[PDB]
Amino acid sequence: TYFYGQGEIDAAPIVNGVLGKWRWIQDVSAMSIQLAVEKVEHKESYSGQKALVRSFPIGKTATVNITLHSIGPDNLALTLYGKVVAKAAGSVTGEVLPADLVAGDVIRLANFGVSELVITDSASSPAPLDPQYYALRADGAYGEVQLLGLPTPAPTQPFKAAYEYAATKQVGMFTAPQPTVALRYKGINLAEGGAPVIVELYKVATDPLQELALISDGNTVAGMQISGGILLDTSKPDTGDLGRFGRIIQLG
Amino acid sequence: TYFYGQGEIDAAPIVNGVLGKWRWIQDVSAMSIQLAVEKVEHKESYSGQKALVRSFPIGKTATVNITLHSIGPDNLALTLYGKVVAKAAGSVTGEVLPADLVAGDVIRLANFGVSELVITDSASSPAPLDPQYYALRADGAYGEVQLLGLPTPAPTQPFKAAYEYAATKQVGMFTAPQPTVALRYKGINLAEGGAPVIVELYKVATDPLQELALISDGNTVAGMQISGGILLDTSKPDTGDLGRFGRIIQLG
Amino acid sequence: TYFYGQGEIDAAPIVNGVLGKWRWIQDVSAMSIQLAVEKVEHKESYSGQKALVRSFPIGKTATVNITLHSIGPDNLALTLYGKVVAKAAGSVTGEVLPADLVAGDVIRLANFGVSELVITDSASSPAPLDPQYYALRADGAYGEVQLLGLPTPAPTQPFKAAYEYAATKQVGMFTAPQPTVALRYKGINLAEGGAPVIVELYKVATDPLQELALISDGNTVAGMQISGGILLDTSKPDTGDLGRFGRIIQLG
Amino acid sequence: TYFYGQGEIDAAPIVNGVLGKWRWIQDVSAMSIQLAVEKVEHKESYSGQKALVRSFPIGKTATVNITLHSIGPDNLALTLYGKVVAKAAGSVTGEVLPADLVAGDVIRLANFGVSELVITDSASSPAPLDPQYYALRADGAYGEVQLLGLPTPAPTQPFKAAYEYAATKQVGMFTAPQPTVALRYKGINLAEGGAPVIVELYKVATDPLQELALISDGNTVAGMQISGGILLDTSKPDTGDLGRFGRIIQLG
Amino acid sequence: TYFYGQGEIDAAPIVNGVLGKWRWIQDVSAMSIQLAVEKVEHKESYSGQKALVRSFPIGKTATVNITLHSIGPDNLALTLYGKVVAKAAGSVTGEVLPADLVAGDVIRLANFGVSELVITDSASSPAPLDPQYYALRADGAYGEVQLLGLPTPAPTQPFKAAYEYAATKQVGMFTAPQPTVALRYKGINLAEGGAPVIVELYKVATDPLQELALISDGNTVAGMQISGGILLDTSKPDTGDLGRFGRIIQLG
Amino acid sequence: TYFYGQGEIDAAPIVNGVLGKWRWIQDVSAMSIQLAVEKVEHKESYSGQKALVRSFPIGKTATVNITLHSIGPDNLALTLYGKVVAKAAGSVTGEVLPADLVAGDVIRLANFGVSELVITDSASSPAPLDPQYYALRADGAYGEVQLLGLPTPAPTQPFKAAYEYAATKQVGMFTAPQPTVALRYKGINLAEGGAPVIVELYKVATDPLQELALISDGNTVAGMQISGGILLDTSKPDTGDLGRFGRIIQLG
Amino acid sequence: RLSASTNILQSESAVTQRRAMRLAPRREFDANMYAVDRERQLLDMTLFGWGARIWALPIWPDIQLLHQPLAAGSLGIPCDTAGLDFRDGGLAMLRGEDAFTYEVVEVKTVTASGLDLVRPVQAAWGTGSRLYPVRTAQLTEQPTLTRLTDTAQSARVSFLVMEPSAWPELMPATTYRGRPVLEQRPDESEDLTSSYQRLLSTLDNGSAIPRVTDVAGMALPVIGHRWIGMGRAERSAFRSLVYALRGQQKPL
Amino acid sequence: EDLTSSYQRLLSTLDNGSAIPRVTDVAGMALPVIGHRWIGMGRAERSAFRSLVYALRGQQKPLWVPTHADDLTLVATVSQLSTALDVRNIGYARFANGRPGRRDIRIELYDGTVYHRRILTSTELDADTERVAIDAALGRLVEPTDVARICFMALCSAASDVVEIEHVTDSEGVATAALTFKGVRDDEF
Repeated sequence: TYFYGQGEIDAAPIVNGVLGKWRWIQDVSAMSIQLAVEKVEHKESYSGQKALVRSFPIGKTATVNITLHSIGPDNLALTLYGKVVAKAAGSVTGEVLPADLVAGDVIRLANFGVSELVITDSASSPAPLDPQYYALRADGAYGEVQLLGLPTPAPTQPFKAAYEYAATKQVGMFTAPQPTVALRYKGINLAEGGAPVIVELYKVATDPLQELALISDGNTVAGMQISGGILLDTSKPDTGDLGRFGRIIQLG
Repeated sequence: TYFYGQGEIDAAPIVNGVLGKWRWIQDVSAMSIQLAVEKVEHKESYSGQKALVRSFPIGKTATVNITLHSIGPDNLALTLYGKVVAKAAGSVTGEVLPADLVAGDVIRLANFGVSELVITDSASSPAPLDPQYYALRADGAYGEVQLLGLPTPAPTQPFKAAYEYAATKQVGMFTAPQPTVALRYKGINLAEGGAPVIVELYKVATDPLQELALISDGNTVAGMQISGGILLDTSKPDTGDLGRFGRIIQLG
Repeated sequence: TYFYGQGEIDAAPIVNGVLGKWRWIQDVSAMSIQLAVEKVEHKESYSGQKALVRSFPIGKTATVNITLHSIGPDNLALTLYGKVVAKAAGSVTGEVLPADLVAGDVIRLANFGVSELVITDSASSPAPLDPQYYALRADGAYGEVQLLGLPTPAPTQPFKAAYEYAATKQVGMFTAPQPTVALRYKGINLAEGGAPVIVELYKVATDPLQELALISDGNTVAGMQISGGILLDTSKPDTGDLGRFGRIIQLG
Repeated sequence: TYFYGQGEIDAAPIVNGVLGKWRWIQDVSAMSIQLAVEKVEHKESYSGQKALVRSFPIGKTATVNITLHSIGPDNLALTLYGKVVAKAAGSVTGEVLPADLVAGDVIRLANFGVSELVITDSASSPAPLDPQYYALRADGAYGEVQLLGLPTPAPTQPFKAAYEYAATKQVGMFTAPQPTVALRYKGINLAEGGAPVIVELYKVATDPLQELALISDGNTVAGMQISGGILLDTSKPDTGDLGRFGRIIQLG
Repeated sequence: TYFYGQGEIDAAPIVNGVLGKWRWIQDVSAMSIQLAVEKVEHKESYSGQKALVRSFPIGKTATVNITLHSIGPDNLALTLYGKVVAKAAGSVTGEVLPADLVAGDVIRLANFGVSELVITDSASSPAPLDPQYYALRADGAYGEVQLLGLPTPAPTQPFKAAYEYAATKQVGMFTAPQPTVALRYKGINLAEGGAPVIVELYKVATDPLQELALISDGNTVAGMQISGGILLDTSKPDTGDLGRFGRIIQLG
Repeated sequence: TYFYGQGEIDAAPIVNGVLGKWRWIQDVSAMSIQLAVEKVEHKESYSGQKALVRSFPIGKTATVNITLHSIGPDNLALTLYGKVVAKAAGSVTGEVLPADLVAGDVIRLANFGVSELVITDSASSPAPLDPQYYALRADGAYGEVQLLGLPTPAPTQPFKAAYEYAATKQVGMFTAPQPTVALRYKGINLAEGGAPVIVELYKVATDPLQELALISDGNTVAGMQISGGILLDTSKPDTGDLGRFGRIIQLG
Repeated sequence: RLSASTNILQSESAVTQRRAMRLAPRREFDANMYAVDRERQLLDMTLFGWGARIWALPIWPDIQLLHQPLAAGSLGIPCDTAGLDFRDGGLAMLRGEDAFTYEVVEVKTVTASGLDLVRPVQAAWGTGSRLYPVRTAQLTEQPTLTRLTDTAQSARVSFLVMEPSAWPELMPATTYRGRPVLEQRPDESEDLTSSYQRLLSTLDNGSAIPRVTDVAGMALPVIGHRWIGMGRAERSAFRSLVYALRGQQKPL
Repeated sequence: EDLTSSYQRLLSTLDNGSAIPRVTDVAGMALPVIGHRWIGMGRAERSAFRSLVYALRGQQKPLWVPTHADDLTLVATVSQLSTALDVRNIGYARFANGRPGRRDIRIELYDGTVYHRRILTSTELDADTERVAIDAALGRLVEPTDVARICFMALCSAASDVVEIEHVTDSEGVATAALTFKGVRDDEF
């Protein structure tokens, strides 16, 4: 009869009212559910004490807050209103680099994870430049190349760079409509030897992340907080005992 | 003449004014009663000070706050505006699993506490699948079934799953009207050697829970805070010294 | 010429302007008096500095806050707007208990401090039930009796309970009009070897308690805080040096 | 050129503009002076920035806060808007005590510092009561007399009490008009070897005390905080460099 | 490329637009500059995302806060809107003391730093009083003299006091117009081996001190905080690269 | 799938929409991105609850906060709405010092980094003054010259000073329009063995600095906080999944 | 609201003749109400069918509670009738918890302790049932019902009584020059105003300058008054005074 | 936004003289007034609303405006062929007995099917129950547990010709508007 819950959360996107495919939202650190109700009060005056005598609720709402520490592309799409984009690994052959280059300049490539970089001199007779004359910063992960020096007989300034770029996953920002996800919390209550507890939420409308600290200080992992309001599902039976906002299941 | 109270609390629902059956509200950590009175003031001006001379109370209301740590279904019904639902244990024979199933997918069953799970293959000759080709995550506490592998001669994709489910208790959200419960507190006063003290609240209207941390951090048991206003009961005698909000009894 | 005060507080209820009988308010932990004055400001502009030049007070009020740790019935009546009710010890002979009783049910009696409990079976031949078949919870202080078992030849379900109940003192809530009390603080100033100091307050209108935590956590005794406004007494002489709100007396 | 000030403060009441007799304000723990100026701004717009270009002060006011720890009657009069009352020591001969007196009751005398208390019985033959039948609580510091017992032949109920009372000083509440006091501070600057520093405030209007903790908790001496606004004195020369609010003198 | 600055601040009063003579503001503990800009936002609706699309600043302001620990008369004049007054040392010959003097009275002289005090008796034959019959409190720094006793043949009550008073410097309050000062901060950046950094502020309008605690508690030196707004100088070239509010100079 | 980011940041000014030259923003301590969305709600009333049923986002905005510790002139220009000014080293020959000069005065030169200072006396026969009669405070870092003494035959008062000044970089206040800079962050995720992570912000409008503590107290390096709003770029494809505010790239 | 008609015409001199028209002032009531459970539909139908026609409005401010049960068929209701709107041959209306629990009877005469009845009551209501005086009323304007939820409507109903309201007319006891004197002291809660209205018409503002001629050269002061009832007797006295005034007709 | 309903009547000619007033019901009929609000959330809904506004032509073209209250609630199941709907007594018989403004019913079953009926006459049966009649049939046997509301219908037209269509985001976005409908005697009578 005591609660100290840990466990897993599953979400299923709702598109045009048809249930989607459920997925794990990865590690989650905190979940809380808050209930708010608005009430109109009726009073009676026969006693002369001017005190409350009746109250009937009018408003009914619920909100859910979730703190997830996963920066996976699927969770990013869920929270950033984005859609995942998959780019396959490929090669570049004739990319043109900026002109008027000199030692100390930093050039950037349109793709990341560059490898086998080759820069061909612009001339009637191609002449690849010496590797010693350029360097790759951050092991070519940022697509940045630094010039270490140029030969005394300055070659043709425009350059043609060819290399290989690895596959990557991209997420847009505000590129997707307000997701509607059904949440299934499956937690274990340690206070009762690990008793099973299940919480069901039929329809939840999420709110984009409030903050995201890219550069973190201290020993605390970056946290993503998302707030959402549990909407009223109109498909479940009205007289059905299961309700229309959520549910709790306890085995006993 | 000093107070440091510990004890229990009993609540009885009021359904159309007829007293219900009292029940224990299980463990409670904090109970507070707040009184608020509004006053209208009359100010004389004959002394040149315009100081307050008279004041008569016009408003009168009492609010009670209770912190309970019990996640019992009865308390959930009392706090979540829900009504308990009891499902008896049973068996299933003809559930159909999702199609286009492959290794790595997770299947979810409509019932919890699954045991003796059998998956019969769809064909003119039934052929139950080998148990080693699937696993039960969380010992079947949620009907979550994970596919370990499939035979090289891929069998018929649709499956027919049969199993047994245990009985459970469910509580809906906002599925019941505003409860009206009379409260009886059983505080024992330790400051006077454990002197009995009684507090009764004739009519109290509760407010839904404010927060519920499903996943908790720290060494604190999950707490449930409920606020309620003490209404004015019109059945008790007006001239009776017992009042209409509540009363306190101290043997002595 | 330094103050660190401890001592006693006495109050006398004021009814229809006639002085009542003074009583001790039991232990008190904190008393503070606050003075508020409203002022209208007049300015002169000849200097070009747009600064204040005169101010005459308009408002005059005073409030007193008192923190008492006594839950005595008299103080409860003073603070809860209640009137003490004394119930003499007595006996019950033919109280009828609820029907359809079964083992495990808890029955409650209309009076506390039950002793010598006797339950007579309903039949042509009275047959008191065995004491071993019922138990008294909390030593019968809460008027709760628990059924331990019933004989195989189930006796008549309705029961007649007779017992003895002790005397008790009750306090109503908002059952009395706004009390008006004159306060006499008699404290000792330790900073001057325990010099005598007296503070007089002719007329004080109190405000019900703000909070009352029945279940306390920690090592701090339950505290009752009461706020009140010192009204203007119209019976004292206007030109009298003693004033009309309060007074301070110091021997020296 | 560094400041860490300690010293004394002198105040002289202003009654219709004629300087009063300066008096020491006894021990003081904190003195602060706050200056507030209101300004009206003019903004150009020729640069495309609409930035602030000019500003001239229109308001000018100064507030002074003093924290004193002295409960001397003079300071009470200065702070409580009261006037001191001196009562000379004397004797009483024919005070009548309340009737219907029994053991356990407490009697209160109109005067404090009672000594040589005698209670003469009402009868044709006076018979002073035995001293052992009454006691003086708080060594007669409040005239509180407690009855220890009465002779079996109950004497005449009404009593005639005679005693002597000591002289005392009393301060009323809001019994005096808003004091106007000039302040002279005598801060010695320790940071420069105890360099004398003078601060004079020509006209200051004080505000009644904000709080007074009669019963204190901890090891802190009771503190009295007073707020006042420095008015503009119209008697000093306008062109005089000494100003009209105050001034500071630093020998050197 | 890191900043941790310490150094000096110089100010030059601006009168009728002509540069004054620069002076040091003595020790300064904290300086901060804050920039505020008001912006009007334009949005475009073609995307349906109702998001910001453009913003152009409208307001432009800057404020400077300075915390100085110097109570020098020049800084007092700068901060208190006062003008320094120098009084030369001199002598007094015929000052008349208050009449009706008696032992225990404290008399105050119009000048400080009194020395060689002489009080001549009023009579046809002058007779200076014995020095033993009076004392100087605080070594005559506060101009206070205390009477220790009077001869049995009471001399003439009115007295004539002659002494010497030292020179002093006085500062008025709100006796000067809003000063306009140009600030030159010359600090050293320790993070770069003590690199030189200069900050220029052409026109600054100051705000009087907010607080000044004459009696300080603890081990913290008294601090003077001054706030000011950097106005727009209209004399510098508009297209000049140096701007019109301030500037920063770094050698490198 | 866990994030703890460290790395660098690159900014490129946008001048009429044409991409500028990227530059490193030097050391940065904190970067945060905040998303705000405004929603309009539709409430049904057929269930008697009037609970929220639907909600569609109408607002969309993103704010980015950056904390940089670099006082480089480029960052000052980017943050103070200024433009860098470069002054080449040179020499002066005919500067005229203030007249009426005496010992104890301080002279200030229009240029910094003064060296080889020579002061030629005004007369028919030039006579450079002896170096021992003047001193250079702060080793000529501000052209501050202090006069140690003057020869007994007071020479001609006006002076002609010649010296050399070093090159310097200057930044004005509010001398440049609202910068629009695209941001590229280069966070390396330590939680996954240093996994590269990319964040690009197409269009960001910055807000001037909020505070700048020139004189710092403690062991904390001076911090510069900048706030900016991510505008909607109209050049990128609308249907492109990359969005118009920003995007995040995670190799994998 | 008590309203009467009194058209008064004054001559050139400050002399008034009064012509009070209505002997019985028309009474108007303004109040707000609610209807949730079975009262909203009944209210809708009641204001639908009956609409604008005579009602039997109970006097809510004159609420009363029975002290003893009323036997069915009994003739006479013993209840307090001191300062109540009860008249011989009037109407009375008992009420219960719900709207339906009511019954209207005809009162013959008032005995100062009960209500003589002509028709026996056909149903018995115990202690707690409300008693209301009844007066004919009509809906001045149809209320605008504000829908709060599916079944909830708040209305601002205003009623006008279409029967004369007889009430004793009594003036203040004090008399001066054969006229009443208002000895009541006005409430100072809201600051009040006084003005000197004059018959200062005929300003004759032409083109050059205006000129005002005192037609009577007399000033008639105007004074505002406020009061607090705090009881039945004071309210009855105020109503009697209002009736005696008959608008502006009767002076005092 | 909380909305309001009012019963406007042609209740003029109050004839307030000097003694007391008196009001005469010129027609003795009440025409209810109902406010309406909606949210677009799309292009199709906005186009449909514009088409409806054009079709209204101000107050000219009328159309039924069902309420959304719970005025009537069943207390006993009714057979498909039965025409004796039983509802708890709300004084309907005393006030409503067939006269324009009342009458008209929408069952609005749980599943979603809605039946439009026409009241014929209401007869009082008990202090707590009635036997209000209908025009013809119900469609099936419906228990009291399988009824959501009744929401009395009433023919009405616009009360104010001017309509404000508050565009917020875009054509493919959200718009807000407010409409008011007032009862009118039409439909051939």
